[PDB]
Amino acid sequence: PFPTLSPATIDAINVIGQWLAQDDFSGEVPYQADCVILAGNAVMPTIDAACKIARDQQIPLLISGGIGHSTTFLYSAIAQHPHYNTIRTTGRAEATILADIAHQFWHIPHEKIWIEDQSTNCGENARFSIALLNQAVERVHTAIVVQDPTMQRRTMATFRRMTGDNPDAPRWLSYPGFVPQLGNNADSVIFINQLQGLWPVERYLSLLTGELPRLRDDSDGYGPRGRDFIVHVDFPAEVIHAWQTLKHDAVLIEAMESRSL
Repeated sequence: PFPTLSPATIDAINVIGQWLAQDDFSGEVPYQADCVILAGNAVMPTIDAACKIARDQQIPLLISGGIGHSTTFLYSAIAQHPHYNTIRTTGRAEATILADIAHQFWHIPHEKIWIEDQSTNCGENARFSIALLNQAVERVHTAIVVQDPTMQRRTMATFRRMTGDNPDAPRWLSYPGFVPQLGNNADSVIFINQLQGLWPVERYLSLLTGELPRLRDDSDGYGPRGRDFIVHVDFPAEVIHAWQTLKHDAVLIEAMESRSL
């Protein structure tokens, strides 16, 4: 089992988790939109959040994802799901599989599901979703973007690199579905969110820690001073402290490097 961690380290992980999940830019604008965009991922609570909104608001659901890094995770996440195991996986694009959940299980009509099944990474999820939105029949002014909580911040900064946005009137709203939180229990670390289908802690920590150098606006990052894939990200001082706390935690490094991430 994944080892127990110091309270300081738990706190730090939770600070960075919160920041990656919670979009500051759009603050707390109500989630009333013209379309919901589900970026390809494997986190079933997130995927269900997208379907639930499109269902409840009776708006179009645009599902974006072809084949890339998260595809085989999605395949596994379907196969272990107590209801969605009936959906065929191997060899299909992400968005095709996710449309089966939307239609077969959430009863969203075909005419309300738009499938973008060719993107191979975050930049293409966003670029290709924008391309499809720009072809719109009924013009889209506001869209809710639903992504794995660890990659939410990157994804919103990718969309915003492409179109810009207005802080007084955000066109891109952010709803990963939940704010991931860890805690110690019985000689191990567990999620405190009472949700099925979450990453193994080791995988969540690999993702969470993989995002930070991408977000960091230096020559090695995805920002304007690096690859120029995303807008400049300003790191809060609390997040920097949290990231240093992780980098200095020997128990944590040992756990993360001796295991499957």
